[PDB]
Amino acid sequence: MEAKAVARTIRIAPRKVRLVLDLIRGKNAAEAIAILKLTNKASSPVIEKVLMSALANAEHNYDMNTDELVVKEAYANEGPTLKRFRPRAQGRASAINKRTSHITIVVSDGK
Amino acid sequence: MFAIIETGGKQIKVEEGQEIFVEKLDVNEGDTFTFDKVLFVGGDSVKVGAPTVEGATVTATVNKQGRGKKITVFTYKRRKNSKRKKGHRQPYTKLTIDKI
Amino acid sequence: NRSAVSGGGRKPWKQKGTGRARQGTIRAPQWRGGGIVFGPTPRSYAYKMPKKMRRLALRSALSFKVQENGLTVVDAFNFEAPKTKEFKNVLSTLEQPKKVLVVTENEDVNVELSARNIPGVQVTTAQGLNVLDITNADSLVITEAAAKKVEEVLG
Amino acid sequence: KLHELKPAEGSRKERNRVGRGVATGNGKTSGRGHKGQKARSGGGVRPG
Amino acid sequence: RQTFMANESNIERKWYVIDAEGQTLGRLSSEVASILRGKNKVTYTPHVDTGDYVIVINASKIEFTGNKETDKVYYRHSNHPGGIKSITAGELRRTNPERLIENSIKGMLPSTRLGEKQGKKLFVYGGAEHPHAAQQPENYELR
Amino acid sequence: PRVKGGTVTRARRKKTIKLAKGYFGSKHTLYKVAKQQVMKSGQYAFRDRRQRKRDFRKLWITRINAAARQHEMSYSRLMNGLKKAGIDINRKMLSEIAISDEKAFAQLVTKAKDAL
Amino acid sequence: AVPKRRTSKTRKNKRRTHFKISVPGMTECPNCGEYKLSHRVCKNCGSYNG
RNA sequence: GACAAUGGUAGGAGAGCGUUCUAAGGGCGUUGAAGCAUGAUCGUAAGGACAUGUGGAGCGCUUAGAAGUGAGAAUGCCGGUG
RNA sequence: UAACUUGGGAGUCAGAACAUGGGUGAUAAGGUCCGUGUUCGAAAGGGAAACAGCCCAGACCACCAGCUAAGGUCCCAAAAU
RNA sequence: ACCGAUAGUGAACCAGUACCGUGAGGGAAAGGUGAAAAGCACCCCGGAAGGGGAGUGAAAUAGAACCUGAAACCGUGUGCUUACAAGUAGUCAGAGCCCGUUAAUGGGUGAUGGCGUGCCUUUUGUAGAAUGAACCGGCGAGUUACGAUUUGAUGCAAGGUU
Repeated sequence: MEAKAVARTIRIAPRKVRLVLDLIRGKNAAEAIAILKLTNKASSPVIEKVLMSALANAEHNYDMNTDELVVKEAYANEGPTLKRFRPRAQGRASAINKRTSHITIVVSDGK
Repeated sequence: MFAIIETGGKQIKVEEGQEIFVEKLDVNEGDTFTFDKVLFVGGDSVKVGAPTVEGATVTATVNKQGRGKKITVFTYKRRKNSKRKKGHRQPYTKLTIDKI
Repeated sequence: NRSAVSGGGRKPWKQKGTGRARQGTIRAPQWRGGGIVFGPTPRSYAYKMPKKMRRLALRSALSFKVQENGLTVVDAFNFEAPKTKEFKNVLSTLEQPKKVLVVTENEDVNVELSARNIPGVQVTTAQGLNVLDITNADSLVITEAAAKKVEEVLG
Repeated sequence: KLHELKPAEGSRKERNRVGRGVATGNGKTSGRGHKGQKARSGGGVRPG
Repeated sequence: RQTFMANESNIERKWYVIDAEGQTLGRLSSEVASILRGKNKVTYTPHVDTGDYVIVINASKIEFTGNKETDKVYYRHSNHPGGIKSITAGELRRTNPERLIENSIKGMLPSTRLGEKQGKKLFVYGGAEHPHAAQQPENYELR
Repeated sequence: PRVKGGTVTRARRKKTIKLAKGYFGSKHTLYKVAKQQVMKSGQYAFRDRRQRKRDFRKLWITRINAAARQHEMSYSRLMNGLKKAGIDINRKMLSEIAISDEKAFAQLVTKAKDAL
Repeated sequence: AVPKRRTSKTRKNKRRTHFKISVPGMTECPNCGEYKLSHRVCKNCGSYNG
């Protein structure tokens, strides 16, 4: 079939996460662990979690071989933002957007 | 082997077994209509072209009678609050060509 | 309106020198939560017309029933106490359509009560004939006495 | 016949309702012309 | 309704060659821009190029009427401030005749993509020679 | 009563957003540029229906002229001879004789010369 | 200065063409078996062997 | 039939469309109402239907009546997002 | 084919260019102020390259029909090398 | 023939409250799971949050952020197309390629050719380098009362009317 995992309302701006997700999209899932494990970026650990969960949804509760698995569809959507404030000078105030993201990964076996 | 006829204020080049869309004739569905105004005939075997030709007039079926797609005529004047929208659907009849 | 909505009475910012539009109070029409510009006023709708036209209309409303077979005279009813069973039975044994106007001479107790539970039966007296309710119905039930009342009254 | 009701012919009109678009005729300036004293709300030389 | 339109599948293109000896620049350029643009075919359609492939030879033998040998300056600006350069039809009929001819004819074609692609149908050569022998160049003459 | 009408605004704004699909970028998404582009589109269409009768005319004349010059005639003298000979086909629109049946076009050219 | 005119979301995505980030440049460890980062020490199991 | 007219701002005149509620009439609706989305439908325009998904409980049609009755501009107001 | 009277409802009171008769200015001004006509205003279409006011001409709608007006006919660009 | 959550009281909800001000004083925002909490036992990934199953339920894309769920905006994939071109972004003509409808002179895309300087306001005159609007959605401007007049309609008519 096609297994998927989701991480809803992660506290990272989604267009910082799309950077990392544009690396693992379409890779043999045996690579994608190591790729996410070796890169500088910060959105990589909280995607390693989601990937390993979507791969532990393949062996368990379905029955798939987790060598035969490519990362078919990874992506990230916007969540609810936390709008804060930052005092500029002279009485001004500038809004801040602590944005979130929903990280969705779907691994398949090509069958 | 074609013929040039004139039906609705417009010449038309026609051959044997051709569909034509002409403006709204006065004939009904199915009943055959024979064009009398022929301006040219020829193509392959004869060549008669004249101020007009008496004979071999096109015998053609009257296949369908309907209304074309709706154009929406719109025109406006800028900075002057003056716009106008009409709709239009041009009636036509389609004929099949039997004989020349 | 602007006067009645609570608050207001302070200019939210200077007339000049801020980037924003010049605004008078927080309770103007366009402001969310503002006063309403025009709209519902507490008022009345009743008017009148000449008396002759009243009598003319109330006679048209009955000539229409006589044009049709809406009218059907009967005698004074008889009841000891109000009961809707016999009343519905009488109404059904007279080929009457659903809504009948039961016009009695004077106000009656043994008829109003046994009639006013039914869906479409309206009892009324010659003192209370209505252009609305003659035409609402399509079947009259008057008594042999109230009819003379109305012809003596109506012109 | 309380569901077929026709008033006399010529006895009722719509009210003119200005300020509802250019097609009605009285849309933008609502019949008042352009700038002036007779184009303001409440603005009008008193009678006589 | 019915009116013919030429396609990429429908169009055939012939080659022509024409001596410029004894010719005037403009009087040749007009009759050649017509052939390039392809409006002597019967199947002329505006949107596709039904034109032909024209070869011009003996471009060192064109003529100029009146005092154009020294007048009739060609100007061109390099887009640098003060970068305007000047030449004359005399100093170009002998120095680079196959650009004289090119400019004269290419100012006569419309300035669009189809016109840009139609201008490169023109192959201009001084002297009576040309490398386009494998094309079966047909011999045209003006009128 | 209070007429809090909000179902009709959306409906006509949809009907005008959907009349501009295929337009570059924001022109097919936002009501206030899509509406302007639909107005301009209707105006251009009104104008172009008039010009489409003027463009094909010049096209037909171009091609009839290209055909007649092969027989060594102008367009002008061809049409003069035609109008003078009585032979009065829709000679511009029927630039199809020149392509389809070329021998009949030689026919017409010879009649045109005979009228001179 | 201020932008005179907002950036169309086509020009935004054109400017963001080169904002992609590159692969880590990794290899397979000849001892760990798992992946290492070339010229670095295997985080997973042990030595560097160089 | 025949003939005439049919550019148009300020402005005058006329005929209509649609929303909300009411009266009367006559319907539809868990075998699926409004609403939303999709379409290549119908009318001269405002507009109307139909099929299809989603939705899960009210809605239309006829004739009249009554209006907080129609939004693209007010450095409008409020919210959301670029 | 209008004219007039009686009534209901108005908007308008910043006009412009060109041609012609003048004042003022310097026989300056796309100046300014009057008479006279037209066009724009409130007018789209063809021509004057583009160009409210110049020339032709007044759009009910549709047609891949014809005759023409100003203006044109070597190529751009329809039609006379 | 009143509102129905930007409406109706400022306040449908712990509202004269957060909050703002030395003070007098100003003052919001905030409703809706389901018929019934039956509010997700147990397993798996994970530090947890969050998920995927199994369940409850008529329905879980009804999971307490809980009816429907639009637009802006942000994404993922693909059918046509685009790296010699001077673009108020469209309209008319049109090859090619790709599909197949409220079945009708079909829908998508668009090589190339013609024409073409947004809208509103104010002006003699604005493509205007004059104004206004980032976008989207909701709210937002000739009304009511009592009098005068003029018109049409109706009832009577030297009477008419409360």
